[PDB]
Amino acid sequence: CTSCEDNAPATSYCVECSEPLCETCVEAHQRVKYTKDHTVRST
Amino acid sequence: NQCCTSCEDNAPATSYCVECSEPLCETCVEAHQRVKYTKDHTVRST
Ligand SMILES: [Zn+2]
Ligand SMILES: [Zn+2]
Ligand SMILES: [Zn+2]
Ligand SMILES: [Zn+2]
Repeated sequence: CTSCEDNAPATSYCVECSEPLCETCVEAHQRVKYTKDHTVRST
Repeated sequence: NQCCTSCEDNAPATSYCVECSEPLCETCVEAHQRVKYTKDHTVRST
């Protein structure tokens, strides 16, 4: 995950951002209005 | 005094974001920091 510095494994991928995300950053992605409608897929 | 209206938690706003022009609760502030689009927003404690 390169959206945080928790050195956490990416367990998801956002299509629009083309970014792997950890579970914490997925939850943040869903809470922020600009990103809440992004297509986030489990990896 | 104010609720955060950027989530449905009916949580107290402790901050405001200049770029969003929105009061934010602690959970929303933390989320703001973890999303690349909002990470550099000017979030000010109230
Ligand atoms: Zn992360
Ligand atoms: Zn995204
Ligand atoms: Zn909130
Ligand atoms: Zn903002």
